[PDB]
Amino acid sequence: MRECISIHVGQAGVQIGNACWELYCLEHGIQPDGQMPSDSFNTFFSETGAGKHVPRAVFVDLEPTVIDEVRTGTYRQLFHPEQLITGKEDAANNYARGHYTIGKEIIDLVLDRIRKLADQCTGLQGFLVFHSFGGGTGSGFTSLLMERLSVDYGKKSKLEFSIYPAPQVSTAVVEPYNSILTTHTTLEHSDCAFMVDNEAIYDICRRNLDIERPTYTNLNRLISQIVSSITASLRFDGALNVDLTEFQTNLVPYPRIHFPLATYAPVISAEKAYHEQLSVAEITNACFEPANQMVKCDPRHGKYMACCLLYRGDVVPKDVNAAIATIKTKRSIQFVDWCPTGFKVGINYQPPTVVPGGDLAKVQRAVCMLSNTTAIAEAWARLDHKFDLMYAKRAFVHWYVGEGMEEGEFSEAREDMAALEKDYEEVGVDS
Amino acid sequence: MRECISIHVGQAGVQIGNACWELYCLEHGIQPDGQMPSDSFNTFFSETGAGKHVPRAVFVDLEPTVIDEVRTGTYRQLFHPEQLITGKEDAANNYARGHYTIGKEIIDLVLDRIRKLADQCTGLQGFLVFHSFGGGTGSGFTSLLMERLSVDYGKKSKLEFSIYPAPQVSTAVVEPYNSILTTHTTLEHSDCAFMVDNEAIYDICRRNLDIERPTYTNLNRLISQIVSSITASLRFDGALNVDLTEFQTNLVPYPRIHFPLATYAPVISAEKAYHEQLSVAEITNACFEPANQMVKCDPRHGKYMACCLLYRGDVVPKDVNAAIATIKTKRSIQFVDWCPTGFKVGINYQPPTVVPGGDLAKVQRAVCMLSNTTAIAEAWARLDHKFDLMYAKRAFVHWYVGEGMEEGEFSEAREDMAALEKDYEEVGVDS
Amino acid sequence: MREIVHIQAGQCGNQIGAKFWEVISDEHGIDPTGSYHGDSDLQLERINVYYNEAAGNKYVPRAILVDLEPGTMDSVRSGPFGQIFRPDNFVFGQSGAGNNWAKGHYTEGAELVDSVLDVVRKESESCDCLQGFQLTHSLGGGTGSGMGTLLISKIREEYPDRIMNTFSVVPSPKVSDTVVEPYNATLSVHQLVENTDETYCIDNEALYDICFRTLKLTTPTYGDLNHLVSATMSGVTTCLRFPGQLNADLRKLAVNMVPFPRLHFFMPGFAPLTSRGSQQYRALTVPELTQQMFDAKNMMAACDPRHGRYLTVAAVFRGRMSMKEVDEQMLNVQNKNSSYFVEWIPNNVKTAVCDIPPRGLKMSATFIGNSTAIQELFKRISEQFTAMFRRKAFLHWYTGEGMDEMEFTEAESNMNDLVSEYQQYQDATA
Amino acid sequence: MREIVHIQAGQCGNQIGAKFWEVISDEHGIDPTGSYHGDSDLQLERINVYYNEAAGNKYVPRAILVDLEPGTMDSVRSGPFGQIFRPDNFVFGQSGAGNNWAKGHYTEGAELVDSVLDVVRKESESCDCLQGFQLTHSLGGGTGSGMGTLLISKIREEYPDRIMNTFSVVPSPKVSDTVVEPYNATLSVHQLVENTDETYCIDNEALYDICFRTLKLTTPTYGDLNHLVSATMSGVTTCLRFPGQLNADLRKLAVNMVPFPRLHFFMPGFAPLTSRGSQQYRALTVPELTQQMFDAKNMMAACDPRHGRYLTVAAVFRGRMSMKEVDEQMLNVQNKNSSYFVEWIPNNVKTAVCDIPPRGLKMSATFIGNSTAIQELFKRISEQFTAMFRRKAFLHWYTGEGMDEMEFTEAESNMNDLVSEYQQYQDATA
Amino acid sequence: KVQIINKKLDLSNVQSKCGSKDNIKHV
Amino acid sequence: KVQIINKKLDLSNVQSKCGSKDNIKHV
Ligand SMILES: CC(=O)O[C@H]1C(=O)[C@@]2(C)[C@H]([C@H](OC(=O)c3ccccc3)[C@]3(O)C[C@H](OC(=O)[C@H](O)[C@@H](NC(=O)c4ccccc4)c4ccccc4)C(C)=C1C3(C)C)[C@]1(OC(C)=O)CO[C@@H]1C[C@@H]2O
Ligand SMILES: CC(=O)O[C@H]1C(=O)[C@@]2(C)[C@H]([C@H](OC(=O)c3ccccc3)[C@]3(O)C[C@H](OC(=O)[C@H](O)[C@@H](NC(=O)c4ccccc4)c4ccccc4)C(C)=C1C3(C)C)[C@]1(OC(C)=O)CO[C@@H]1C[C@@H]2O
Ligand SMILES: Nc1nc2c(ncn2[C@@H]2O[C@H](COP(=O)(O)OP(=O)(O)OP(=O)(O)O)[C@@H](O)[C@H]2O)c(=O)[nH]1
Ligand SMILES: Nc1nc2c(ncn2[C@@H]2O[C@H](COP(=O)(O)OP(=O)(O)OP(=O)(O)O)[C@@H](O)[C@H]2O)c(=O)[nH]1
Ligand SMILES: Nc1nc2c(ncn2[C@@H]2O[C@H](COP(=O)(O)OP(=O)(O)O)[C@@H](O)[C@H]2O)c(=O)[nH]1
Ligand SMILES: Nc1nc2c(ncn2[C@@H]2O[C@H](COP(=O)(O)OP(=O)(O)O)[C@@H](O)[C@H]2O)c(=O)[nH]1
Ligand SMILES: [Mg+2]
Ligand SMILES: [Mg+2]
Repeated sequence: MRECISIHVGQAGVQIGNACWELYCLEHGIQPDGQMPSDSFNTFFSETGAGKHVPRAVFVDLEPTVIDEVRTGTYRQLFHPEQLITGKEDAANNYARGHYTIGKEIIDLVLDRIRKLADQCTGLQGFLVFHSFGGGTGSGFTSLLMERLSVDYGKKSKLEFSIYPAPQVSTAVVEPYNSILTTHTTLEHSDCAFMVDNEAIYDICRRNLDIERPTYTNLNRLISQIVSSITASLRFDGALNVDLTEFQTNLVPYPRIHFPLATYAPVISAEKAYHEQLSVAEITNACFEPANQMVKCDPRHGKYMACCLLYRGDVVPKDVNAAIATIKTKRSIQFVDWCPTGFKVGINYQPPTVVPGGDLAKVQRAVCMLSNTTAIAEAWARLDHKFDLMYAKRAFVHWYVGEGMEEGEFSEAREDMAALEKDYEEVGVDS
Repeated sequence: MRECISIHVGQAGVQIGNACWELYCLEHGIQPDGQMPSDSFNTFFSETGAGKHVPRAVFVDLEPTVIDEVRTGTYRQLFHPEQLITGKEDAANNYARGHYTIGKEIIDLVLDRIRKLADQCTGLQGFLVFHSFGGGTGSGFTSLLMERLSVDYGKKSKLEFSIYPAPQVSTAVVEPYNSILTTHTTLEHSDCAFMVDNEAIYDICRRNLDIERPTYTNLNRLISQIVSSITASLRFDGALNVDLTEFQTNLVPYPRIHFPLATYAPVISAEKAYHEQLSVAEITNACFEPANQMVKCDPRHGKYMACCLLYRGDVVPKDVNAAIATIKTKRSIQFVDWCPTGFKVGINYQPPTVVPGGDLAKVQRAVCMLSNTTAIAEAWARLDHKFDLMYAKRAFVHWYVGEGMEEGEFSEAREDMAALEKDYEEVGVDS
Repeated sequence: MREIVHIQAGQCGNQIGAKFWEVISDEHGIDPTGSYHGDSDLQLERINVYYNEAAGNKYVPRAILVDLEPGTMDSVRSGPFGQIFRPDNFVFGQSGAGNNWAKGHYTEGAELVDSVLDVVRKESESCDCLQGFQLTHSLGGGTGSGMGTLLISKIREEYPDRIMNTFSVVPSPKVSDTVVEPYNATLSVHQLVENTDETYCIDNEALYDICFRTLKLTTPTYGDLNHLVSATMSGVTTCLRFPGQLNADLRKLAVNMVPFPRLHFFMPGFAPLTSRGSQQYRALTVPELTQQMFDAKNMMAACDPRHGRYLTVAAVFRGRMSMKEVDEQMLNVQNKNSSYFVEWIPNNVKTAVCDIPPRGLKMSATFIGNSTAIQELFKRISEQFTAMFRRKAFLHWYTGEGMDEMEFTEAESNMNDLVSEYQQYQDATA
Repeated sequence: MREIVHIQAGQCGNQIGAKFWEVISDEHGIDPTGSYHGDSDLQLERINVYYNEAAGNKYVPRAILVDLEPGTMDSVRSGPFGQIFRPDNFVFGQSGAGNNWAKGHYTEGAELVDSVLDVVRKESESCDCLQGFQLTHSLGGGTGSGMGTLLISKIREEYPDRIMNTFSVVPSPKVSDTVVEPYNATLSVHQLVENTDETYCIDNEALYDICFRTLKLTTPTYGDLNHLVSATMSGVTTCLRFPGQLNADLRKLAVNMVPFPRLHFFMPGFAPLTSRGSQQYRALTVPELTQQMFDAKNMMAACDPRHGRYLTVAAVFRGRMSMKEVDEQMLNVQNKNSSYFVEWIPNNVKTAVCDIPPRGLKMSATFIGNSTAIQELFKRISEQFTAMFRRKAFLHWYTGEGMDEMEFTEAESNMNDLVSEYQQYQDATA
Repeated sequence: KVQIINKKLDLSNVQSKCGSKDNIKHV
Repeated sequence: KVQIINKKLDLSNVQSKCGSKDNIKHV
């Protein structure tokens, strides 16, 4: 049937992929050794040998430590040994290294592995890519890989779950350079990009889950929950099914505006589950509050272009219609005038599954919400500002130039980013 | 059906709320954990989970001490954790701190919780607010909350349970400032405001219950019994139901005169209960003695403008009519000439419930009385007098001014109070 | 939560602080090693107001040791409850003030204040929501007075919105422990009147009288006096640690007890105080506590309140009682003694009740009065100061540290103005 | 996979190397005989970064010992941990530089550098994927400075794309161990500033201050100083040997910390540092580590960062933690000290986290700062240089080896240019 | 040498805000 | 003797690239 291929690159991508594959194995009842103790999961797992299910995944990094952690973990006997590809020297937070110097050494091997995995599929629908903007390997190799993919396939859809840089929290100094360069070179080679912020997830964990020590495991578990809710309609059946193509058809009004924001509900802890009834109306309301968005940007500062809702479990379509109508009448949210109908809904029968030892309580229904809004324009502006601050004095430029990146490229990227900002300002004005 | 929301502010409000919710849970047969051991109580409790009932209550204070007392008491698992909102520093008997400097920090969160609770109700009709004039957090934050509620809603009723300062007993030096300021601010935002007086309840407990050590538990139990008698018409069906709107339609003749007085009968001890065969007529007579009033003021000094009677239990309408007629013919009390029909009467089937460990005996009939009288004017005068005694020399004024409150505000408040006094003497004159 | 940073300076400050911390540790059930061996959850519920929890179930008091000579805090360190304190909070010089205000305020204090402020900042930033600062010292000493005024000024500059409270040992009216105490007292009040939120005055002579008359103690030592002072301190700061029916914190007391910014000198008192043999003949009732508190002999300051009129009163009751009785006693006191209260303030009395019974008896009560009679103390000092300033006695000792007679004139003029204010606030004018 | 070659030169280098190798062997569970006796697999999964494996489980550290005199390495060889090193790695001459930069750079270095280059080439051929080179030496010495500069230049000519880290010991500001210390120091930096990727500056005076003030050590010896330096060394490279939530290798630090090719001088620091008794008085939490980072008294160089502005900062944590806490601490530090950071570099802070803590600790912390205040150090050195160069003092010693005054002039001019650049980069200009 | 700020506070005239007298002349 | 490496950075004029204004004249 329809098959999806997952690619995880860099430290963030690899760890998010680990969490995602643990979640899939738990949801489908597959043991960590590839055996089923007791079948629509052909979308993600292929059958090899006698009852062994191998995930359709590719794990790429230029540094072997995190992949080595994978190879010795609980899921050692789950992944194909050749699907875990490693380099020797990482990009070292240098976009040019992961794009021009180090990326080109293993890009061909990665493409060969992807082709071998894809030729098996008969109904391939698209690619899932997990990476981060700030990292060198992430941004550089992801940009190179998507350029190669768009050249090779073109028609198949390509999706990203990227980590947007936080407004205040940062873990690198060269972050704006890499972010701007990779956004400029990936703007024309993508179909939909869902972005999350570590700071926003920290706020979510502190405010709702009541966790004071949210390590990266919890963040990756939340992200994996969102990805699972996105792919559920493929992996199961419901009253209203949505595949990957409908996402880009409904959320992307123009080819240069494909940066929606992903939220989730209900994110509550075990003890507060007793005091709350998780009804469709209230979780739909919670999906639209600014305090629940997992990117540090206020929706009230802009207008929604398109919205997509995905419901799981015990859900009645009439309640969904009523809740969406109630949201529409409310004037706390704003919609562009040129988009009279701004909702795409999907309903699935399979309820979410709670990973044992986790932090989320057990619920019978859940909502995943994606919004394409101009409120992200502000974030773009901020990044550009930082770029300028560090480019008026040529700070750190020699590091990139010594790796084969001509200086004018930086200007090009900045110029393009400015144009993109103008784009948003043009579509945020009603007629 | 019809829903009500209870708001408790400050130390006094929170303690009264705890007593009231214990009484409600006992009345409706709800265990302290929220379960039921065996339904018109959707007005106050909302259903959730598997047969768990969550009160529609919000607890607000600027100091965590009393809310933490609640959070570890017997009813810890009854209240929704997000409904107990705490600050970090209290107003410290400062109106300005609770209204301008400190209150504005959590007013937004309180309003967010309020609207989240309100959207859950389909037929919400009003809010109940419990607070104290004398305190800083109580008066200031209550005024701010009433301002915000009136702006946001406007049409829903807003009833008030407030602790009027006692004429002799005092527990603070800055009571007149806070009382005058909060009365000036809230004079045009409260639909109706009943009052209780700690000195009067002390007197009641001494004279009637034969108690010489009345801790605040006894006073809060009395107040809870009164509010239960007020809301029983909503919570139970009776021969003559009274809503929340009927109170204000029947007891407030002008928008600026909405300060009734609350009494209760019968208040007897267990030992004297056996020697008195309590009947409707004698209870109605008992509700009209000055010694049984719960505000330390003599109704014989003024004239009634409107009276409201709420009967519970074994009550016969003909006896009610006969007793009220006898009261009307008795010339020891007076009524304003322009109000020939000055009575509203409601009857309810469910008798009052005796809390074990309490100090009131078991009766099959009870009466709650609310009277809007001009005798309260004297009280205002006294307060104003005290304010002047303290304002001629500008004592403590710097404390309020340093928090941003302009000095001229004080003048306005005092002037407003003067007008209010005039108002009363204008309507206490027959024609 | 609401947390208090405690400062002690000089010999008196260090000794009173040691006794106070021993009292607090016993109240919260902490052994001298610093490990909690208590028996109630309320002891640990609000332990953060005074203690910081370290690794391994240990509690470190949030205290700072300040002195210009090492002898006093060396005695503190070597004695019991010496290992409880963090060693880094011990700040000492090597010279000492020598009962000289100028030496401790301008020369040695200038060297020590930087380190003390660094330690104070480190303590404060480790807190969550600082409530205020508390200091213990005297006015007749050099180190205490000078360094206390310097630190108070610097902290008020650093944190102008927090709360400053001081427990100051004012000079006694009859017997003086130093010849140059009027100079130091004047030069210290000249800064206290501007940089301190509120100050409680305690006199060693009054404490001697209390122990010899009420407690029937033959040989009072400084241990008993510091015991009484610590009891008063704990009674004052009890609403931050234990729940009560009606509670009041430091800001509430400051608001309810300071009508004007220049009138923040209170007289404390404690009840019940009784001997071992008399405890069998008296009954602990709220009226008895109230009668003891409003007693001229029981005051912890050597001023007679009957000479002047109260401005405000604070009564912090502790234990389990009935507030009907509390309010009836307050009313009885106000009506009987109506000649001792200013007319331009109704409701002179503020009340607070803490549920947890005092470590000790069933019930107890702390009294804090803001009476105009305290002006007498200032007035008396003025006389002595000028009686010693006309002849310029001991003046070179001070002017050799850079000070000048202009500072002396300014201090005496300011404090005489304060005396005028306190005295003439006894006019009803209505 | 990433493996690091270690080089030590001179007495300072040899002592620091001995201590560093003892610490490393303890961390990985290697006994002095070279046979693995650990208790965890993580100690062997990444052992090849520092240790080659010999026949029979024996492990040989990938280290090279260089000196112009045999005394120090004879002490190393005869002492403990002397049998781990392969005897072929001990290179020595018979003369010694005698604190003469010219002697160690032009005459004896010309004799020993070929053998040292043979040894490094042989070591690097056994390397699989070389990460870079690490060198330990001192600037104020003859053979240290001379051979360090010579070797660095030769290797930079050999492998220009690899990584060079140096742990230098810059001269102290108050007490000097050698009269000709300025000359050599200048003649060293004029090479380093052109051939070294990054360099950490160490002052013995700062180490003495840390040992006496923080560790409460009465008699600090060179053993303790080398202990601290080795702790910092191991903290820097921990992400290459153990997995963590966020990794960072040498190239990542070089990219994140060096904005311009001529500014690669950092000031390291370590945390926590506590005495044998005070560790019971304080908690082991991330805020404590972060506060020990940005302490003017905790820096390992005698330059106050408060006098200048930070350019970039790296914080490498060890042990299980919460990332949110780390980022909140970094945000708080950046916000509070916003006057100490350049305006043209938003997000001055780089963060790394490693799961495995040091043996016997819950958590640790390593700080690296690229501050403009370091220019003061350079300035001071330059002054002394010219103060002795106008009179041509001690010049005949150097000019008797082949150098000329033009080399001294070039070095002085380059030093002045570097100081000018450091000063100029403190301008907002926007 | 310091006099207090004693203010001559007074409420000379205040007019009622209730409109009770508006229709007193009604037939 | 050295100067800061500073350049005159500016984004003079940038136009939007999406063609949302093309069909606004449609009847
Ligand atoms: C045998 C017995 O029951 O005697 C009692 C006692 O009730 C008496 C004698 C106690 C006792 O106090 C004195 O003997 C005393 C002597 C000089 C000065 C001050 C006190 C007692 O020490 C006081 C002590 O109080 C406490 O429980 C608290 O711990 C007390 N703390 C300490 O005394 C203390 C001493 C060393 C180290 C740590 C704590 C306290 C008091 C007020 C506020 C906080 C704590 C108790 C049980 C008594 C004795 C032992 C005789 C008194 O204590 C107080 C200050 O309330 C003296 O005034 C009361 C009168 C009481 O009758
Ligand atoms: C009960 C306890 O806590 O024991 C500690 C200890 O008391 C203290 C004071 C230790 C101790 O360190 C010192 O006394 C010291 C002296 C001079 C210079 C530097 C340190 C300790 O020696 C250090 C030693 O630390 C280690 O073992 C680390 O792994 C350390 N390794 C070594 O120091 C070492 C010693 C001998 C042989 C090989 C290595 C390390 C630190 C960073 C990076 C790698 C390794 C331990 C736990 C202690 C003692 C024994 C007293 C401290 O050491 C460190 C850096 O962890 C000093 O600062 C810490 C704080 C500790 O509390
Ligand atoms: N949410 C989340 N973010 C992560 C995780 N791991 C890394 N990141 C993000 O990644 C950023 C750092 O860049 P990396 O992705 O680690 O860089 P890289 O992929 O290792 O590529 P190189 O820089 O060449 O090593 C940080 O700012 C983090 O926000 C993770 O496990 N979860
Ligand atoms: N009847 C009754 N009155 C109470 C109760 N608790 C407090 N009060 C009254 O509250 C007054 C004191 O003010 P508070 O209510 O404590 O003020 P607050 O709401 O806590 O706000 P703050 O002044 O900032 O502390 C006293 O005069 C009491 O009469 C109670 O449980 N029952
Ligand atoms: N109540 C009390 N008073 C003290 C104590 N120690 C000293 N004093 C008083 O403090 C004054 C001496 O001040 P001192 O502390 O010695 O000055 P300093 O050493 O320079 O700070 C004397 O008048 C004493 O009465 C004490 O333990 N308790
Ligand atoms: N920290 C530390 N510094 C040292 C050690 N040995 C020497 N030094 C420093 O190095 C300088 C002397 O350099 P030295 O090695 O004798 O010069 P060389 O003979 O040319 O190598 C002095 O300033 C010392 O402070 C050591 O073991 N530890
Ligand atoms: Mg990486
Ligand atoms: Mg309060």
